[PDB]
Amino acid sequence: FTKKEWYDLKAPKMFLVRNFGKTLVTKTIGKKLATDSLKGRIYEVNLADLNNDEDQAHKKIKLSCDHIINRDCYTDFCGLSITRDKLCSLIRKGYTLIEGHTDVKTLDNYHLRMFCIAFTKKRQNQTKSTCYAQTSQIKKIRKKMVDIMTAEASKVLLKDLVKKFIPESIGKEIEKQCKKIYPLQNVLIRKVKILKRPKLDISKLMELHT
Amino acid sequence: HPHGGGNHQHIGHPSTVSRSAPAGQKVGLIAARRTGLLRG
Amino acid sequence: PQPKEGELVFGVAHIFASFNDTFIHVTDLSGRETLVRITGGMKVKADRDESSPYAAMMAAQDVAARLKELGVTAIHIKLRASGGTKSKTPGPGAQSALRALARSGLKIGRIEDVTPIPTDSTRKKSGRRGRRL
Amino acid sequence: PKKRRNGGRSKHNRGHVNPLRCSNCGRCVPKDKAIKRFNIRNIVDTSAQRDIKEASVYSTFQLPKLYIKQCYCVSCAIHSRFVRVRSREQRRVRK
RNA sequence: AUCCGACUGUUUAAUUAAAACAUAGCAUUGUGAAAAGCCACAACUGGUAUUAACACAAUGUGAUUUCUGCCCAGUGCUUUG
RNA sequence: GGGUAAUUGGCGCAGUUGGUUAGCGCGCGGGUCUCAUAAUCCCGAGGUCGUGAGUUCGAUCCUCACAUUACCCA
RNA sequence: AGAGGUGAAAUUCUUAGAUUUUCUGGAGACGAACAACUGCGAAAGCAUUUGUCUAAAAUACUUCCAUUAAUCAAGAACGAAAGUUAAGGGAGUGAAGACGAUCAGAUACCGUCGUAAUCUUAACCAUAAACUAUGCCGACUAGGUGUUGGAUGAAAGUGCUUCCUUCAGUACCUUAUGAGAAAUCAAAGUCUUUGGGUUCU
Ligand SMILES: [Mg+2]
Ligand SMILES: [Mg+2]
Ligand SMILES: [Mg+2]
Ligand SMILES: [Mg+2]
Ligand SMILES: [Mg+2]
Ligand SMILES: [Mg+2]
Ligand SMILES: [Mg+2]
Ligand SMILES: [Mg+2]
Ligand SMILES: [Mg+2]
Ligand SMILES: [Mg+2]
Ligand SMILES: [Mg+2]
Ligand SMILES: [Mg+2]
Ligand SMILES: [Mg+2]
Ligand SMILES: [Mg+2]
Ligand SMILES: [Mg+2]
Ligand SMILES: [Mg+2]
Ligand SMILES: [Mg+2]
Ligand SMILES: [Mg+2]
Ligand SMILES: [Mg+2]
Repeated sequence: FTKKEWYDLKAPKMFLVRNFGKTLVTKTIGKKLATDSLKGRIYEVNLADLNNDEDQAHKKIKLSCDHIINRDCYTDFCGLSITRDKLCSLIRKGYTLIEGHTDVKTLDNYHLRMFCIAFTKKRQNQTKSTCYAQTSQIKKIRKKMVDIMTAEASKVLLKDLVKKFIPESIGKEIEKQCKKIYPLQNVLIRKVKILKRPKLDISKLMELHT
Repeated sequence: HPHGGGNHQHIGHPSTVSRSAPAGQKVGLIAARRTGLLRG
Repeated sequence: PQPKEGELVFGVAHIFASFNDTFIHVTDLSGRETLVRITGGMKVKADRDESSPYAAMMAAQDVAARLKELGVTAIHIKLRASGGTKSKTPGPGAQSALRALARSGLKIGRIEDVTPIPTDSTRKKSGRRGRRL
Repeated sequence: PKKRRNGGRSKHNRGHVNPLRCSNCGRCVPKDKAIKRFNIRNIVDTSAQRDIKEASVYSTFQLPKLYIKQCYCVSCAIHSRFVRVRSREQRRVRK
């Protein structure tokens, strides 16, 4: 029955809003602490409402709370997704799609999968119905995607990687080095799954919220 | 034996006994959850 | 709760329409801590009409009343179409539920389709030669 | 008397083709014989579409579409009138 | 040519040597351990055990071939709180 | 012999909440529209296991049946 | 406080919390969209990523040998699904079987359950509308539009794309003083103007 309390959710300062809603919970009773029920929850937000710009209306973002001061949860980063309708709008008949995945470790000892996706282009002066590519070219392109993901992700750091996700630098870079094999259309990082986390350290976490 | 005797060689008794039966009596299928052919 | 001035409070409404019933389930924005569930089949008694637009409209009205009672003033929409190895299109009640929710008086946040498509395909019921009518 | 030159399907230089299942009635049909339809639908009709518009935040909202890609068997397809019965000369007319 | 038992094997010392018992093959049941399964002792302690699921213990049927249908209302055994 | 539960309309069930003491689905008879079936809305009837209270009731010992578990010196 | 399921309903699950939403771990099958009158293989067949092993074409060649070839009774290798033997595995689907419905009857079509089987390893079986219902090798005979893989020659590029030839594979359209009983056929034509070689019926 409803004798509950409301809390405030706060995003890390990598984004622009930093107040994206509230949540309920039952008041604590004997040996039910009302704070073990809060921590570990996962929240999915669109990133258009986290940054206030409608061009980024795809790319849902997942957030998990780890620390609780008196009435606030602090909700650091967990993963990505791509909003199914956007993915469905990209697949037309007369082309070919390339796709690959990899495992990588950051400097903080996180582990991730990345799942890129790509499609071929026209090079318009061709005047032919289709734009198919041979298998060997697909193999070369996939190898390039895996190498570029590995370098970029294993290079720097977690929060810097997250800042890299927002403007989609990996896609531009992959597209640029794959031009000599075959022209490619819109290239995306389709999904990022967090695989292992080193250890909770609330000093760092609260340094993310200044 | 509990099975012994008779004019036709049968048991005459349910052959599944309980876990608490005494030593001279626990003789058939002990504390059987189930009997018959297994099908999975 | 204790909202600030002119600030909206959000929740998530999971809609399920399945050619036999219509679920309207509202939770907070984490998934846990459900708030209302009126599911359509509590509004008629014919054992059919559970998927009719009428029952969905009645259920949506009940949900809006309870949600205003609690203090929630906005809703995110997730739409489902019962799509495992079963049908992929939503049933006749989804449109009526959405329209009743829109005309209730709440504010509508966002709409998304979350039907569980498989890349996998365990085998489908009613083996070859199909369901013969 | 061989009413169709291709035998009702488009298969050449192959032995076997894997089947799929009818979206309506569940029957197995080879993929090269089933009729395919691709749909781009709206979630709601236009009146409800405009009703959602002024119930919305963001002042510039567009409803999403639905992508389906259904497939049917001959019996379950021409009972619904996606395909009809034509004359001897009109049968040969593709496109 | 028919009946029984598949076969080598065993049995009522002193009235019954068999179609009776055993047997390979088949199936069912319990148990992950020194606070376990099955059994001995008045107690203290032991057997399996110099063991460990391809193991130990408790029962049915009885080589091969071809098969092994329906019934959980009754009586047993068993699972949940 | 002891303990618990239940008995209300043609059937199945709610009322045991004393200054209102009786209710609902299947029923039953008339319009509604039903390519000959169908969600159908108005109504009329239908009664509390049995005898007595510092009381206006379903509050008291007992007595008839039914079910469950348990008990036993003429 | 109902859920499933149907033309409508039963059988079935659920206040001992069903259906529904979120997270965590395990298990076994499957490989959507892309995906085509497209590719490979003697046929049966073959579709997630990476590595190793192993063959096969086509194209280019002023490389080597020099008739080493075509088709083949007997004989040999492979051969879908179902089915049989043994050990695993056992989610979904589900011959048998049990119910609930419909019906004059319903051992059916519809629905709720559900055994074998379906999957892997090691052995059998040798059959399908195993179909292009068209054996294999060679020559000749007509125009066009595509497409898959090489090579040659030429233009727009910001050592790459378009165009022109030619070889190999694969479809379609039009037409036949060519053929058929016709449907139709680029072979099912070059057949009373009847004989290029060869196996099976
Ligand atoms: Mg490639
Ligand atoms: Mg006997
Ligand atoms: Mg008897
Ligand atoms: Mg029909
Ligand atoms: Mg075939
Ligand atoms: Mg003998
Ligand atoms: Mg025998
Ligand atoms: Mg002897
Ligand atoms: Mg003697
Ligand atoms: Mg003697
Ligand atoms: Mg014997
Ligand atoms: Mg034996
Ligand atoms: Mg019984
Ligand atoms: Mg398992
Ligand atoms: Mg199973
Ligand atoms: Mg089933
Ligand atoms: Mg044959
Ligand atoms: Mg033939
Ligand atoms: Mg002649």
